[PDB]
Amino acid sequence: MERKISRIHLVSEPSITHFLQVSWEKTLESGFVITLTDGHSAWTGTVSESEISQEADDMAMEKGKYVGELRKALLSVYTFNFSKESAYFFFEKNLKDVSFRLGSFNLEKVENPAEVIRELIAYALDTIAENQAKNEHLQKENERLLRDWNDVQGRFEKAVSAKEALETDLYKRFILVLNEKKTKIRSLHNKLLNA
Amino acid sequence: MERKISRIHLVSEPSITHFLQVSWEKTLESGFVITLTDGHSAWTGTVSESEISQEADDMAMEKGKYVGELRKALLSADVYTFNFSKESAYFFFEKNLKDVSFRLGSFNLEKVENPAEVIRELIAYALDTIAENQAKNEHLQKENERLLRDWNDVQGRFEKAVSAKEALETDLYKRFILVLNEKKTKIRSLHNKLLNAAQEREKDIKQ
Amino acid sequence: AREYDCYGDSYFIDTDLNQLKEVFSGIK
Repeated sequence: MERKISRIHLVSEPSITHFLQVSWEKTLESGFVITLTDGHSAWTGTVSESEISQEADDMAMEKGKYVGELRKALLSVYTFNFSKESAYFFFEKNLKDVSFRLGSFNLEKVENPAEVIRELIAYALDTIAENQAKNEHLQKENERLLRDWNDVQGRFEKAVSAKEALETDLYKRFILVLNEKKTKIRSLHNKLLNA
Repeated sequence: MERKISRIHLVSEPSITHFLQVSWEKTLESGFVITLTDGHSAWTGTVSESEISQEADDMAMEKGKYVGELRKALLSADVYTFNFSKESAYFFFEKNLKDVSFRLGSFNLEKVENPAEVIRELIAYALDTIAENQAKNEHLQKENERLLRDWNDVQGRFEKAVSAKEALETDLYKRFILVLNEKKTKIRSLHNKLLNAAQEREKDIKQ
Repeated sequence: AREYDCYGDSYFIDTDLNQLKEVFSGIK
């Protein structure tokens, strides 16, 4: 089960910052839970796989294309509106010279906000913990690879410089062995001239 | 300007979890602000630098050694306990040693007028932190992928240099073998001609 | 008469890859 917590601004309260928390399993397509909080109260809503695809029909959009717009708008120009009196939440998209309602939810005021706010904060701290650990693991691999690279690069340097010393070093030896054969040939010729 | 947000368990409320937010500038030693929240209310307190120096003296501890205790206890073999009374707003913690525990710290917090503002800012700080981290892990993931390739690249470059050496080595030796063995043909020939001549002289001596 | 030269290469018997490498390495 995954979740995203975004910071948003409501049209009717540009002053205060609100938090939108969206949670789901696998994909938003199979339904999700959305929670709105101002750090004091909290409003929740559940959107079933049934409702989502129902919305994808009323629009005439592929369930895929429609879920795509929600991902861009809810998981973070998008505009958000909320009425604390009706608990009705809706957001719109704003393009060049036009804007249009993109969706809405009837949220319900939560009975124990503190519990919700405490779980949200707890999640954020766990996430900070997990992310800091990964930052360490990847930081060391970055180090291992750095070293491993230098190693091989050294091997390369040494190998190429050896392929460039070969011809010259093997040829001297060849001349040495060869000269010995020649000397033996000379002495034998010499000895055959003896008799 | 730093801060640490930790979760803690109060003895008088083992059921619910609370959060502690400590923030300072440079070091704890110069002073810090502490905030306690349960997700609905928030209590805040301040500890000045002089207050810390004095408390250390009253506890018969070397100052830095005292601040070290505060770090381990407030900024997350060392067992600490925390207590808080909503009725007095008094917050205190003790370090539990073997059969002997002792007051490590005590603060008279004040219930905040704007809990929501405080909670929102805290959550906001956490989300910003989660954000800064992801960016960093992404920057490191790319640097990881770049090195995985840069190694594979030179690794091949290596194998090729080595393979090229072996091909050149055998190539040289092959030419050498031919020339050397041609001379050995001459030597064997001359050698045997000399023996023949030796046996010839021996026949002349025997008859 | 000697069979080998100061480096270990035969004056009489042909050589090959394996044998010459041995002779060369012996030369420093």
